[PDB]
Amino acid sequence: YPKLYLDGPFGEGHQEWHKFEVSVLVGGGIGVTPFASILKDLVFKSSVSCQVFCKKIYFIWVTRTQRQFEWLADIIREVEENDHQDLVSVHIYITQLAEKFDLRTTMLYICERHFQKVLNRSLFTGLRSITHFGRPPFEPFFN
Amino acid sequence: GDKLVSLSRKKVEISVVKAELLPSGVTHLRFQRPQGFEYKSGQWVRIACLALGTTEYHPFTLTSAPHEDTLSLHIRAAGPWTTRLREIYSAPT
Amino acid sequence: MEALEWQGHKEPCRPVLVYLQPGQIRVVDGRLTVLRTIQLQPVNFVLSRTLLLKIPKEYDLVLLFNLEEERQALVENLRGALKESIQEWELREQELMRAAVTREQRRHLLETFFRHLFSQVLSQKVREALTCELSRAEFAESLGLKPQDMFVESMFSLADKDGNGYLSFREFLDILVVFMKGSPEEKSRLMFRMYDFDGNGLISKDEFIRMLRSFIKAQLAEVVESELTWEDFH
Amino acid sequence: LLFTEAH
Ligand SMILES: Cc1cc2nc3c(=O)[nH]c(=O)nc-3n(C[C@H](O)[C@H](O)[C@H](O)COP(=O)(O)OP(=O)(O)OC[C@H]3O[C@@H](n4cnc5c(N)ncnc54)[C@H](O)[C@@H]3O)c2cc1C
Ligand SMILES: NC(=O)C1=CN([C@@H]2O[C@H](COP(=O)(O)OP(=O)(O)OC[C@H]3O[C@@H](n4cnc5c(N)ncnc54)[C@H](OP(=O)(O)O)[C@@H]3O)[C@@H](O)[C@H]2O)C=CC1
Ligand SMILES: [Ca+2]
Ligand SMILES: [Ca+2]
Repeated sequence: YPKLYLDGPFGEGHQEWHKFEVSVLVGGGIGVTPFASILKDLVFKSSVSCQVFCKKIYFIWVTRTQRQFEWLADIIREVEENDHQDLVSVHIYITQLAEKFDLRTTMLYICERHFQKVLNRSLFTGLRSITHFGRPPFEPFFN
Repeated sequence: GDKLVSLSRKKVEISVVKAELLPSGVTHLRFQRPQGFEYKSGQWVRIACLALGTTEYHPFTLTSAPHEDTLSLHIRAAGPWTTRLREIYSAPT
Repeated sequence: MEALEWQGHKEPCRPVLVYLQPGQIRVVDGRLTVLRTIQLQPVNFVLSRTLLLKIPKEYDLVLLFNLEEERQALVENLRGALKESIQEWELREQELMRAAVTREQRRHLLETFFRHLFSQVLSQKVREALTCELSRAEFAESLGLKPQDMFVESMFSLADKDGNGYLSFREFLDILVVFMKGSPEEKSRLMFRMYDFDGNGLISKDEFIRMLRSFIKAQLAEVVESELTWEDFH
Repeated sequence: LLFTEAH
């Protein structure tokens, strides 16, 4: 493999969710890539530390289709497998119209609602998280 | 613009756990750490004490390690504000 | 040998190398990174320094060459290679270019194919798209999964009724209507058929643990411990 | 309980 030139972190990574006991992390479109690292760091922090002020994390992923972000499904799978304190609750919202579904979206739909799970995990992805189809109800969820 | 930036930040309000009148005119203040207060070594904060009726903010280096539960400051008696702070924190209650 | 691969007017051509296995043909980048592998089972050619090999099921493979002699040598070798296990035309460069269906046109055809399939599960272009068979690689890519994945292999082998290595519209429609409108007993039967690799009517403990790991050694065995036929699995 | 139900 060729060698890379790396310019260090420019993020200036506010971690304000640690300031709150309960936090809701909302990701949309391409603005969901950092949440993989965020969730992995959160689950590691809650695994190594006991009295973490952040008692519960809600990760609301909102996307049209999971194309180019299928790796995020595996990352969420490993995060929920390593979530030994039920810190992270993941909710995926596929907002694609039913007529414009691709093969992956239809497979997700049928495995979520037209096919029984095995260990409460969908046969397609393997996530204990529930995947929804439509606009996420932010107001009723917050209520 | 600098005044507006300063106003943008929200100043937390905390209580002092312990006050020590260390010799050579030094005041050691241990006070409650804010819930979301995360800092690195060598960083400094600003403090104000309304007991002097001044609302004046002065910078002081955090002498406490980030792994601790409370924040500590070692304030030297340099002038009016520091001397008044030492005098007010000399007595309990 | 070296050649140039054309992927449409918009997409630039790239230098590739062609290898001829006894039954398979490999188009592999000069870095030795495999790009395409095609299998011949008992194809047409178009000549122009342009050689258009028309794949009946997948997108056509067209090659450009520095000289006509190199193309002639390649076609002479390929005729013997394919005859070991055949029609040729003489067309112009523009005619050969327009007679090929590239990757982008295949993607559009698959898009309308999936559109009609999902519309049915819940006209010239429609008929042309519906008369196409999806390869395993295309099926995996449309699923968003790797070609060598347990779910894609299980579903592709289970859905391939004739087992020709390609998935047609009819099989996909039947399996999708089974998934959507099938009875719970029928859904359990479909899951049982997809779970067993050998398909001998029973699930082995090792095979059941393999299916569990597919869903994702001692831990899996302990989980399985707490054969199993159709009724037992249900 | 959480009211997670898309529109
Ligand atoms: C980044 C930083 C960190 C510091 N950390 C500490 C600490 O951990 N412990 C400690 O004892 N002292 C510290 N100081 C010293 C700081 O100046 C004190 O707040 C100061 O001694 C208070 O002076 P006074 O108003 O009581 O007396 P003054 O009579 O005002 O003191 C006169 C001197 O104090 C300085 N000074 C006064 N007010 C301010 C202000 N608002 N900002 C900057 N400088 C001022 C002036 O430069 C002057 O030289 C720090 C200063 C800086 C800039
Ligand atoms: N932090 C940031 O500043 C970020 C900015 N962006 C910007 O957003 C732009 C578009 O992002 P893109 O990559 O296309 O993401 P997408 O639009 O592909 O996905 C975003 C998701 O949010 C939903 N959504 C989008 N717009 C609205 C809206 N107005 N109201 C309600 N729901 C909405 C979409 O559902 P549906 O389409 O079904 O309505 C979609 O599922 C980009 O130009 C990018 O610059 C993106 C990510 C992070
Ligand atoms: Ca077939
Ligand atoms: Ca079997």
